[PDB]
Amino acid sequence: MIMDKENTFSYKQAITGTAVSTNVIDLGVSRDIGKGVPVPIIIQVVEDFADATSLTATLQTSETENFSSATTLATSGAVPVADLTAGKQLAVQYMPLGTQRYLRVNYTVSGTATAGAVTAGVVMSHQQN
Amino acid sequence: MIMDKENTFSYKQAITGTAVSTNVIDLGVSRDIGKGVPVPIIIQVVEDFADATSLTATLQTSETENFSSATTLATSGAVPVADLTAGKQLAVQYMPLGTQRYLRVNYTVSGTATAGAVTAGVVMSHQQN
Amino acid sequence: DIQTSVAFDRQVGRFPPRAEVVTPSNSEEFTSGVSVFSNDGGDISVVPLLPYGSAAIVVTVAAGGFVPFMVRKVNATGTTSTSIVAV
Amino acid sequence: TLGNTYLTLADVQKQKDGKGNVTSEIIEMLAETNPILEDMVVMECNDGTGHLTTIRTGLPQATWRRLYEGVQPAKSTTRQIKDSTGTLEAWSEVDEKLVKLSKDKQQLMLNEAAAFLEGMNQTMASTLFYGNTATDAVKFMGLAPRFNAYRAARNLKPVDTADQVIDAGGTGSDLTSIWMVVWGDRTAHGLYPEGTSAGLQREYLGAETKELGDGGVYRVVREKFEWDLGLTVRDFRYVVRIANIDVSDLQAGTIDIYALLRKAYYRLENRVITGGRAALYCNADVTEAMDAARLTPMQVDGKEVMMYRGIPVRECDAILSTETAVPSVA
Repeated sequence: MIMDKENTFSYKQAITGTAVSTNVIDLGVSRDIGKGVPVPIIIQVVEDFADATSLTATLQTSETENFSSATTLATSGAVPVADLTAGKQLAVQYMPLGTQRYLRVNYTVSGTATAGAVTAGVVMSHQQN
Repeated sequence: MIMDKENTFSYKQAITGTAVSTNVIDLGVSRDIGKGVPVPIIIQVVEDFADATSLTATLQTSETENFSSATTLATSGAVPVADLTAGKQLAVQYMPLGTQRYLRVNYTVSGTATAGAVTAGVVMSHQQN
Repeated sequence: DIQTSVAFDRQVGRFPPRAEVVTPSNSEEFTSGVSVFSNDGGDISVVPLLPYGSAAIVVTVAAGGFVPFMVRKVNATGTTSTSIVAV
Repeated sequence: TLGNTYLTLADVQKQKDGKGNVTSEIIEMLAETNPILEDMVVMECNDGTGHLTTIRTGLPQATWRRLYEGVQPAKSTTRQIKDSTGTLEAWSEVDEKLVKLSKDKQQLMLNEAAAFLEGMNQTMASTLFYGNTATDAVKFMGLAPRFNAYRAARNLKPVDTADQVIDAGGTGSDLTSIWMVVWGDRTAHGLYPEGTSAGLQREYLGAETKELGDGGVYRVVREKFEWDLGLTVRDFRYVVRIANIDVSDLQAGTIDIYALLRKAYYRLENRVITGGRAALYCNADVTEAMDAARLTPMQVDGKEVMMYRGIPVRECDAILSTETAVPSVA
C-alpha cells in the first residue's frame, strides 16, 4: 500500500468513542473522482477492538469545509464487534461516485471501546493478499 | 457500453412487486472475482418507478442454487421512489469482494409498484456523463 | 383597381390579407397570433402571444375599434361583444 | 406463412435484371442524409476499456513578486471522464444455389451490402442524436440524453451540461431541437475500439451449411456486417442544444430561429481548435423556417450550404421532430 500524506483521511487515528477523521480532504473545487479511472481507497481497521458493539465508518461528503450538509457516498454498515479485526476493509474497494469539494470519514460506534484504530485514505494500488 | 448476455442478472426486469432477479449467475468455484483487476457492474434502473416506496436492492450471495442462507455484498438502502428514474445506480462501481458461491439480486419493495425496471449485470466499461 | 405602373413601395403599408369571424370559446386556441377587432364594441377577454402563461386582459374596445397586443386566444367568458372578427 | 424472412427469388428477380445480370446501380430510395457521419472524426480507443478523457478543472493562481518575495506552489485539479462505446452488426443470408443461379455473385452481394450500409448509417445517426444509455444499456449514449435538462438563468461560467442548453420554450408533441457542435480531437469525435477497425466492416463468410428442426441442411452465403462506434464529448462547452422548439409555432410566425441561434452562439465557446470541423445540426423544418431573408451564406465552391456566421448548417434528416419535453433543473 503506497499511502501518502496530503491525501490521507487519517493516519493511525484511534477509533474509541464517536469521532470523525482527523484530516478532511479538500479537492480545490467540487469536481468528481469515482468516475473515470478507478481510485482505490481503504477505510480499514488497523488495530483490534474492545467491548464496543459496532462501528459505522461512513464516507461523508459536503460542499462546505465544515460538514453541515451530510452526504453518504458509501457506508460500512453496522459491522459487528467480532469482525473489528486488523485488516478488515470496512468499505468499498474503490472510491464511490459523486465526490464534492470535501470528504470526511465519520466513525459512529455503538458504545465506547478501550481499543481500536483505523488508517483510511487513497492508495496508489490497493494490495490484495 | 458492450454489456452482454451471459453474466447479466436481469434484462429490463419489471420487479414491480417484491420479486428477485432471474438469471442467478452461478460459479462452481469461489473465485471471489473482485480481486485484482476490477470488473464493472451496474444495477442502474432502466425505466421509471410509479407507485413504489422503497427498493432495497441487495446483492445476495449464497452457497446453493436455492439461496437457503445468503450473504449481502452491496445494499442500496431504502431508496425512495422520487429517485427511481432512468440511470439511478443502486450499488458500487466495480465488483465487490466476498462472492462465495452463487449470486442473485433481491428486490425487497415496501408496498407494490405499477411501473419499474432494472438492468443489473456485469459491464465491460462504465458509461459516465 | 388594376395595377399597371409601380412606384415607390415597401412604405405604403397595407392591411393583413386574412380574415374570418371568430366564435368565442373558453377552450380553443388559434394556430398563429391573430388580431381581433370588435364590430360592435364591448368587453373582450383575450390572451397575449409571448407570455406562454398569460392569464387574461379585458380590453373594452369601442365599436369598430381595434384590440392592441395581437391575440393568442379569445375567451368566451368575459366577452360582451357579439361580432368579433379576426384579421 | 410468409415470405419476408430471408432473401427470395422475387427480390433477385427484381434487382438483378436489365436483360442480363445484377445491376451496379441500386437507387437508395430510403437514404436519409446525415452529414453528421461525414463531419464527425474518429479515433482509436487507445485506453482499451471505455474511451478515457482528461479535462482541466482547476487553474493555478500566479502571483506578482514584491522585492524578492516568495511565490507559493500551485496545484491544478483535474477531472476525468470515461466514454463507453457500442457495437452494431448485421448478417446477410442467401441460399448458395440462389447466388450461383444469378449470373453474378460479387455484385448481388455488393448491392445487398450497400443496403446494409444505408441501414447502419440511418440507425447510427439516429442513436448518435437520440441515443440513451439510460434505457438502452446496449446503446452508446448519443448527443441528446447528455443534455435533457436546462438551467433557468445561465451560470456566469459553464459548469454543467444544463448550462449549455437553451430552453426555446414550448410543449406538446411537436417540439424539436437544434445542435451546434464542433467536431475535433479535443471537442468530439467517433470511437472505434482497440482491435476493431474504424467504421463499417463488411465481412464475406464464403459459403456455409445451415440446419433446421429436422435436418434439411442447405448451403447459404452469409455476409457479416459490423460497425463499432463510441461518442465522446470533449470540452462539452463546444456543444449547445436549443430544446423544446415547437414546430407548430415555428411554421407560423410565433418564434424566430435567429434569436435562438444567436443565443446559442453566445453560449458556445469561441472556435480556437485546430483541424476541428464545426457545423449546425437542425432538421429540415428549421432550415425551412430560415425563410426570413446581413446574415448570408459564404463562398464554398457555390454549394447548397448555409454558413450562419462562418458555421456550415448541415441539415440532418435524422433529427426527429417529436422529442419529449426537456425539463428544467430549478
